[PDB]
Amino acid sequence: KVFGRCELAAAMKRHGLDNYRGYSLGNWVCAAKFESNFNTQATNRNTDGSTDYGILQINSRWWCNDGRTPGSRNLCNIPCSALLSSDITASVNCAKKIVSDGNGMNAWVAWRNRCKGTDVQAWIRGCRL
Ligand SMILES: [Cl-]
Ligand code: NA
Repeated sequence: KVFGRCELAAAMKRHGLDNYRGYSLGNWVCAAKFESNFNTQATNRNTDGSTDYGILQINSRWWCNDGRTPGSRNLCNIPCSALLSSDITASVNCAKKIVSDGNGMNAWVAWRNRCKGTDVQAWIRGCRL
């Protein structure tokens, strides 16, 4: 599923992301835009053999199992395919775990390089929230 900007905002708000660990809604929408272009089906393979999955590009090295990343962990306890679903519940739940692990949203490279320090509120502006 390819979300609209406001549609995803509303979805993330419903799932408890707005102000989660101090990060306003705009930060999550911004990260999703640059990580996956709002496409729940986005996959990208990394040099190390791991793959990033879904709307927030969560990595199979630590967070989910895809049966092809040797010596990896599954800290979200889910198959990585579950992060590609049109329902973002699994991705949200797992992202909450990642952002709590000490490094905040810095775990998302696109957030650090393209959202952090920017007017992220602009990503939810005009939405009925
Ligand atoms: Cl933080
Ligand atoms: Na894994």
